[PDB]
Amino acid sequence: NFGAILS
Amino acid sequence: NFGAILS
Amino acid sequence: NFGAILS
Amino acid sequence: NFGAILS
Amino acid sequence: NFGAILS
Amino acid sequence: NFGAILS
Amino acid sequence: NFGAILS
Amino acid sequence: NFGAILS
Repeated sequence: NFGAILS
Repeated sequence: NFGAILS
Repeated sequence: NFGAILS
Repeated sequence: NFGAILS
Repeated sequence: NFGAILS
Repeated sequence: NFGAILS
Repeated sequence: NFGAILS
Repeated sequence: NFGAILS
């Protein structure tokens, strides 16, 4: 389970 | 704005 | 299960 | 605005 | 379940 | 408005 | 506004 | 459960 958010 | 979810 | 949103 | 879902 | 909402 | 639901 | 829900 | 909200 891996989550990544770029902004 | 870029979002990515891996599972 | 992979989800990606670009904006 | 571009969205893509892979499963 | 995958759900996405963009305004 | 853009709305999408996958299940 | 960007909203996303995964489950 | 994965949930994300961006304004």
